[PDB]
Amino acid sequence: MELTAKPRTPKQKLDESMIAAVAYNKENNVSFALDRKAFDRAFRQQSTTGLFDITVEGGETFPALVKAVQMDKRKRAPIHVDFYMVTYGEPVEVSVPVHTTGRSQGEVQGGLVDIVVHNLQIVAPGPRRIPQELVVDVTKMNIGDHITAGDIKLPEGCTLAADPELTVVSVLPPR
Amino acid sequence: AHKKGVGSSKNGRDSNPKYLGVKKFGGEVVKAGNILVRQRGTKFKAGQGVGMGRDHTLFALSDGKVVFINKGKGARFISIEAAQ
Amino acid sequence: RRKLRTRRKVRTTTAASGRLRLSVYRSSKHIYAQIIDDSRGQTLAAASSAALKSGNKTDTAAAVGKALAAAAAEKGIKQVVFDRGSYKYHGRVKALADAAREGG
Amino acid sequence: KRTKFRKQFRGRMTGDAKGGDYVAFGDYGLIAMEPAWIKSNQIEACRIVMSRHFRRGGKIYIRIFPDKPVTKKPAETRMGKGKGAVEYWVSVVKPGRVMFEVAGVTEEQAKEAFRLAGHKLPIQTKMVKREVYDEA
Amino acid sequence: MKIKLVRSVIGRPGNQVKTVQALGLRKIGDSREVSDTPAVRGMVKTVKHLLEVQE
RNA sequence: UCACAAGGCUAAAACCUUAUGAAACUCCGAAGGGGCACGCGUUUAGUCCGGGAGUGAGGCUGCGAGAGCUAACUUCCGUAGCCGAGAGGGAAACAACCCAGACCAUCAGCUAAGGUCCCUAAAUGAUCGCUCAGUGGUUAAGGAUGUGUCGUCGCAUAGACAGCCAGGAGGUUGGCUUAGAAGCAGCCACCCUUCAAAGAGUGCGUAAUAGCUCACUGGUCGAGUGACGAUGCGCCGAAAAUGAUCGGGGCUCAAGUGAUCUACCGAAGCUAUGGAUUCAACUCGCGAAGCGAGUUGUCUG
RNA sequence: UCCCAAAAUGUAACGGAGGCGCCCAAAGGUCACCUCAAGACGGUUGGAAAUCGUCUGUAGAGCGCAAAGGUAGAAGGUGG
RNA sequence: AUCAACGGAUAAAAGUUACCCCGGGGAUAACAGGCUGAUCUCCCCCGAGAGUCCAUAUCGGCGGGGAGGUUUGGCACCUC
RNA sequence: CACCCCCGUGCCCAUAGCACUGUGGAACCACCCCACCCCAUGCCGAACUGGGUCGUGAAACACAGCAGCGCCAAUGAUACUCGGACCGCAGGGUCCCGGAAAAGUCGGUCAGCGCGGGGGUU
Ligand SMILES: [Mg+2]
Ligand SMILES: [Mg+2]
Ligand SMILES: [Mg+2]
Ligand SMILES: [Mg+2]
Ligand SMILES: [Mg+2]
Ligand SMILES: [Mg+2]
Ligand SMILES: [Mg+2]
Repeated sequence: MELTAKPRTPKQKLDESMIAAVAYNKENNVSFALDRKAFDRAFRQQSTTGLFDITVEGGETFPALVKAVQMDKRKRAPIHVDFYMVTYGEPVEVSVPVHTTGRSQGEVQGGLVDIVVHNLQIVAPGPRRIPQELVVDVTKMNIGDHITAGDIKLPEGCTLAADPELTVVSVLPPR
Repeated sequence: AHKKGVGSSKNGRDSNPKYLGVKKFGGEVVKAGNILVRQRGTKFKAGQGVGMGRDHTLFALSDGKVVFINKGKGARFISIEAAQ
Repeated sequence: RRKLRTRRKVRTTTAASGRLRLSVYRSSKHIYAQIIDDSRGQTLAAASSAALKSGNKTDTAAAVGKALAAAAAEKGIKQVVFDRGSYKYHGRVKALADAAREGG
Repeated sequence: KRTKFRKQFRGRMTGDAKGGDYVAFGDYGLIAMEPAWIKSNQIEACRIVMSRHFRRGGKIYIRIFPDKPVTKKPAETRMGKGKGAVEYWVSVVKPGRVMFEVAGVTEEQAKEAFRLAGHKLPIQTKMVKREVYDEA
Repeated sequence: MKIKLVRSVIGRPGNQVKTVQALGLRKIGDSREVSDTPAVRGMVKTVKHLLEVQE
């Protein structure tokens, strides 16, 4: 990930393949002018759960995570990105994609697998030691079967930011 | 005389002349008596040297200069800080 | 409740009066009977009972009122207004006033 | 469809979509590209169309709702008062807003189910998917 | 600060007509040397689109 | 407060996660606007007293709303500008739009909006592109291997897409469902064997069968080729009554159209010269104000 | 009174809604004192709210009537 | 003092005219035209389902986009 | 402002507030104690009010810790918008030029400045 300038006059990048962005922690709050194509190609791979080394004009390599993206309505194309400057030992609460594995002895019976929360907020994992996904077994489930927070495996020293009895994956009936 | 209502339901001509608002603003040389605000309740409560009339109207007690005090919003005061 | 002090205090219309405020902390058997000037956040006179009372505690009632009336008169404090806490203006507190009213 | 109770009558004005994500609830969605007034019966057409196509499941999310009264021409008039509440109920839909989103059905099982629904709508639309993380 | 009236005052809002009057410009082509004060620079910004500004 | 979307939960109200709508909702909240003081400035009006009025049918456009069909050359407000009372240029024609406010004279000059093939003033101008429909110079949903430019997903000289030779599955006329339902009216699945390969299989055929093909498999060939989307200009959709047309002729061998650049035309605007008027300050003729003359400035629908 | 009304005032319509033509010798003056609606748990009539009790409790109450503003340091509620 | 038609014409007051008369109004209706096109008339889109089987031979629920200006209207612009 | 601390009162109404854990007692403050009368509870000394110690700092208060909740809250980009100039039959939309939110995020806080009196530095 590479970028150029940073002023408040954005006519030089407007028409061009660029997205105006920012990175902050509690020291340096540097403004950007990164490539739209590159950010799109890469952000789709890494999302919020992943981070990437961003080298500015010349050479100042920095590890950063994606905080929030404010895309244009009408045309779904992104317009502004917010990066969070990663420390070394401790990160923030990260929303993790809740995916599914295997068929359900309820899905084939009459119903279907419904992931209520598509992303899950998790307390103090450790940066560069963040789960890129979240595999959840569904096979044990029938009709009326819910899976809460206190039913999900957390990869080494991770804690749940969400409520203990918050419904994550529920298998629903037909019609 | 028929069984139908003496007053026909669904109207709208109804409304009233109506006035109100602030009369003297922050940094104005007032004489004594000069009304500073017309209000319903106590949008602005009376401050130093400012009297409050029956209809919550705020008038000057002594000649001077109008100063507005906006205490965080909800508690507002108009006072007089004389030039003498 | 606590509404009583703020009720009595707010009804003592501060700088519109010009006059000085006379606090009283008749909650204990140790007063403060302070003379406070409205404008400047300053106390002018004041007469307590904590350091020497001569044995009296609710009897010192007039003594501390008489002491203050004398303590004020030195500075020339003539015009004043009293302010009770939740104090009903009857015994220990009514004395402090009746002793100041007569003591100058 | 229609709302339970309210005020009776309204007004009218327009500008770009306020509260309409892309993901949430479902996997694929349908997005308005033009500003309109989506009739109650207009949605009830789309529901029914998509409903039939999926047969069993009902994994269709109707994000829009007709929270708006519209009035009408008793026969001719003008000499007389304000007009009849009971013409239709509408949902003001500005570009970007998600009207419908589908769950569990395949990519094509949705491309087509939405294509049919589009034909019952007074405005241009487009089908959508994932990567929309503002709040979850 | 050289200023000249290049566009007509007809069909232009009241305030703009009143400003062009204050700036002492009565005809099109009318030119004058101007003060670098905030109010005189402020008048020239109000009716910018009617004037040709040198410096 | 009222309305409301998916779920949790409990005996539904509440409550929790996700999610919204609001003229008469508001924890927030601009740009603007209004009052006052000052004039750092630049201007030129205002106020008060008294004489005389006329006018109290407004109209369009933009913007902000209600009514109305988010109709009207509609109605009723707000706000700006024009017509009313406004000539001149442009918009074919054309109160209102665009430009610009006409004191008079000239067979002088520069420009605005608009223009520069001929009618008709002035480049049949320069450069890089687009469209081939007379689009330009009649609207939409919807539709389409129309050309131009950028992106996303794949498959490939270890030889793909298309095309011809050739194979077409055994189980099995899958179970259900039926008067029958056999790859092909509808409910559940999409498991297996042989291999170079064949999916309880796509569309047609019969009443159910068969037929005749595809998804997949080699040879022969040889080099790119198939699908979602973005966008520029174009196509279809596209039927009304006296005779046709963009004002016309005519125009692609641009006189259409996107971008940049200059040169000219173009008004009663600006300018040149001459003259007149209005108000003013400045000179003066007179016994004084004032009226005459006389500069300079300014004015004159 | 509210909305229309374009965050000063003002502003139309056979535009959207609703109320008034009173009442109170205390519902006024003043001086004192008091603090609400609702929920949860627990309790004899009762058992949905209720008379009581304890926790939570800027007001979710009240203000003679419509609404808006306002208001608990009271304009609410008691008495001399 | 429902002088409430609420700036309140007298203390005191209803109808009818196709027997009608005058002064005016295109400031204002009926006819026609004009603008609009809700309604009216036609056409197109999608394809549920009917057609023993097969959406499209015919037919086309729910819903959507236009055209016309022959209906009823809206509006009140020249013509009283 | 010698340094601490406590009681009164204030400017300041959440960056000052709550919960949860703790330190405090014989200086101050609270409960506590009894109360027949001043005076008082539409019933009751709960409250006001009167007479005082011990006992205990329990509860309340005071101080101190902590970011779980509240509360404050950027920068960037945006919505919107004065003025300028345009598109579309219309709903609606755009470009230039300044002004510029709300929400959210980084992050910030378990306050800060007074006057008076009291008690300690064995
Ligand atoms: Mg359209
Ligand atoms: Mg007619
Ligand atoms: Mg906030
Ligand atoms: Mg500007
Ligand atoms: Mg503008
Ligand atoms: Mg236009
Ligand atoms: Mg801007």
